[PDB]
Amino acid sequence: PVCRHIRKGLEQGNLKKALVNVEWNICQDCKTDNKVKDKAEEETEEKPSVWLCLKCGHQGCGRNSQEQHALKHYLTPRSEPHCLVLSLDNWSVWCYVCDNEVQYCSSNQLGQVVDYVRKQAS
Ligand SMILES: [Zn+2]
Ligand SMILES: [Zn+2]
Ligand SMILES: [Zn+2]
Repeated sequence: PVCRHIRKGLEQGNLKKALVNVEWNICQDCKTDNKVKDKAEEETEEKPSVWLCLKCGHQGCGRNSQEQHALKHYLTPRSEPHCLVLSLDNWSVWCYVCDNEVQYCSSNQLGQVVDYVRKQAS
């Protein structure tokens, strides 16, 4: 019928707090990578896909990046799955644990939040 990992991958409460002064379309995990000096290699001026964890508001870069930090975040061993990311590109949802693209509606929390987060980033 739908994905049932909604709550498992979407946590509205911590979303609100994350998106407050969050950076939009900016994989924060790129920025928080103090290891390197660049975190944005101006010579290439990259703009990868940006997937936002619907679970915590962690913004990562998807497949179109070298790091694919969004997936690293999924592959991160943790108690909650955080397996829901929405694309700031096509506004799709990806559920890593479903391993497909998720669809939602107006009564579905995922849709509600995507709508909300879209209002955030808008
Ligand atoms: Zn990144
Ligand atoms: Zn997360
Ligand atoms: Zn799912």
